[PDB]
Amino acid sequence: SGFRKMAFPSGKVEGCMVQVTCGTTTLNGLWLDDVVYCPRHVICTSEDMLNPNYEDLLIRKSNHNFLVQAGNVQLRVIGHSMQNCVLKLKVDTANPKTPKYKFVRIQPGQTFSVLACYNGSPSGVYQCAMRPNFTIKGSFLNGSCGSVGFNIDYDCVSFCYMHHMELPTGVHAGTDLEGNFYGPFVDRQTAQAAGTDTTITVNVLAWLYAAVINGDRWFLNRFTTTLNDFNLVAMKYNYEPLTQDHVDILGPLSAQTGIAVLDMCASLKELLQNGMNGRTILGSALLEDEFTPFDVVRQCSGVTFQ
Amino acid sequence: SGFRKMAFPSGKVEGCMVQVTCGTTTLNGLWLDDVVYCPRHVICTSEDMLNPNYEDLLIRKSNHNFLVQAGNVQLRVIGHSMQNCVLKLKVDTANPKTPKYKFVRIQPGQTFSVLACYNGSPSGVYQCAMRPNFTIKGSFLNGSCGSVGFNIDYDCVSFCYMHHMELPTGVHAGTDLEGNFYGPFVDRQTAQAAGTDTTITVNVLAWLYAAVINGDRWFLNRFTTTLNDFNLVAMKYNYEPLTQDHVDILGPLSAQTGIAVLDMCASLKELLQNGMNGRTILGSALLEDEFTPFDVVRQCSGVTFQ
Ligand SMILES: *[C@H](O)[C@H](C[C@@H]1CCNC1=O)NC(=O)[C@H](Cc1ccccc1)NC(=O)[C@@H](NC(=O)OCc1ccccc1)[C@@H](C)OC(C)(C)C
Ligand SMILES: *[C@H](O)[C@H](C[C@@H]1CCNC1=O)NC(=O)[C@H](Cc1ccccc1)NC(=O)[C@@H](NC(=O)OCc1ccccc1)[C@@H](C)OC(C)(C)C
Repeated sequence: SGFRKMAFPSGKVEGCMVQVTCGTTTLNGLWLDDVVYCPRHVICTSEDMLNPNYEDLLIRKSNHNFLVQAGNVQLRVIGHSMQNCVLKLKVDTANPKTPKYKFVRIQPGQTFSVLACYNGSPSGVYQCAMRPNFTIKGSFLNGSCGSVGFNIDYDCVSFCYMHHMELPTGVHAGTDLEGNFYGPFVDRQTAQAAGTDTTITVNVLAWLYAAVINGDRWFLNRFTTTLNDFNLVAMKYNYEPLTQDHVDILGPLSAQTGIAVLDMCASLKELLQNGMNGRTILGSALLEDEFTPFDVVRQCSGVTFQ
Repeated sequence: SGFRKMAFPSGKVEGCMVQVTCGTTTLNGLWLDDVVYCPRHVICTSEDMLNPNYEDLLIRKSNHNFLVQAGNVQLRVIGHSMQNCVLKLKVDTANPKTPKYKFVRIQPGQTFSVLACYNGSPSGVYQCAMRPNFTIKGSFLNGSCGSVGFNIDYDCVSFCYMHHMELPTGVHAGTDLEGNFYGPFVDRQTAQAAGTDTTITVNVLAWLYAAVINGDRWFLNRFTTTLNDFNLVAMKYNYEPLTQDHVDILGPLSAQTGIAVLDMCASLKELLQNGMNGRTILGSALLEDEFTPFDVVRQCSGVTFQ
């Protein structure tokens, strides 16, 4: 037993991280088959970033201006192209460590593991969630751009995130691996509004089922509620509206535990209206929303990969 | 910026995980050079575990009774031996994926990454701390025994923990890689007292420096205190006594931030006497103690490995 914020094993992704240098800028790239993917702002100077014309800036660059280093190994760049906000550098060597992979665009409220990297070398791994406002709350220093987020299905790595920027707040923004930003953000250094975030209600309920499964329980009340009634409480507290689809998704956890979803919402309702009284749940004094229902099923099922 | 509970990249350890089967019992082993390490209770039946005589039970076993499977690959066992609470199975093939490694016995309050595994296959990775009472608070289901904890120094993996058991509480106990339990625990299924845990004061202070570095600050007060005065407050609140050694260890963080350690203790004192008023620090409503001072320096330094 026990319940932890758990990241996927990162070995399959470590084998794909490379270093990309263009002039003065060095960041991380993702090497799959004979293509290296990286943020297109690798071609910007410190001045270019306030208002870059990426097409015009890219035209000044040739294949030999992109230095791609894999460990100490040295890739020859033989073509380059921009796709949305990512550059694709064609190299003359296919990555022998390429895992079975896919590119996916995840939905807000979903989770994924981040392999934070500097100079092409992995530094650490952590889990998080795509916020309803399409930011993530990560740990990214200077040089971390091009670090990727991902999920693993047994053998197959689904890449879903590439890091591009930090906002004047400490939250982070980036793209899918086709280069389309999550959310309204653009890759220039100008003020950018994330907008109101909300709490992922279906994830909080899944965590409450995780808590019940691990013996923590004081919160299980006595009450029940309705979907429309609970949703009134959700809006007062900036929670995402709970749908029937969310109820169906929680159907494995409701049946393993024997607790109806709307009963659990009545518990959550009282949590939101009364606080925690200085108690804790699964070792937290806050309501946790970065575990999906599938994260919980996985966690207490022992699903492995590789 | 940002600050996250971050695990080491696990690729070097993934390459060492194997499956060990003895009769009915299957668990994980750690394959380094031509030796596989695993918990010795792999030789126990469900009945043996209430009161095992490990020497007598081991005598009934021969090399061919240990089935070691590496992925699908098949290792020949050519010797076996007990060292404290671990078995060492000599195999006829050295692991080609063996990293530079060391076996270390960590101190309470230190941290390490756990690669949780089932049937020899990695499932997830998370960070934690050796509690002052020599337990860990992990996520371990049936079959997870033999999963290992570790730290990485650039190239070198320092293995420090192997999982053996859960206690009737949801906390976890295990050994170093020489088979000596952390804490007073034994490998039999009988009631076992963990004893009072305490909070790792030097780790909480490091986290408060992490918070200050990341803009979170409302807690920085006005007061100062003395080492003896603060230590009076530590005991009332089950905190480990702060030593001068702890003060010296916090010397990088005090100088980066410009805040004297005893000033930070005065802040922590007021936190302990007044609560959080429903505020949060680095996204937590509790005082976090599973980051070491070096975890913080690393985290906001961008140190990489491999
Ligand atoms: C790449 O390695 C690096 C990682 C970030 C640095 C620290 N944490 C990170 O995640 N990213 C950057 O430096 C990018 C570079 C860039 C982006 C777009 C075009 C050209 C170059 N920039 C940022 O992360 C800035 N974020 C940003 O521009 O947000 C919009 C903005 C900027 C300025 C004022 C208002 C709004 C970061 C470094 O700047 C802030 C947001 C102040 C942290
Ligand atoms: C190995 O894969 C497995 C992992 C644990 C199962 C669930 N979470 C885990 O971490 N471990 C075990 O099953 C070991 C097996 C064993 C241990 C010693 C000798 C022989 C076999 N046992 C345990 O984890 C038990 N813990 C335990 O015995 O603690 C002492 C005790 C036992 C009974 C009553 C009082 C005290 C677990 C499974 O049992 C409890 C503690 C009730 C959770």
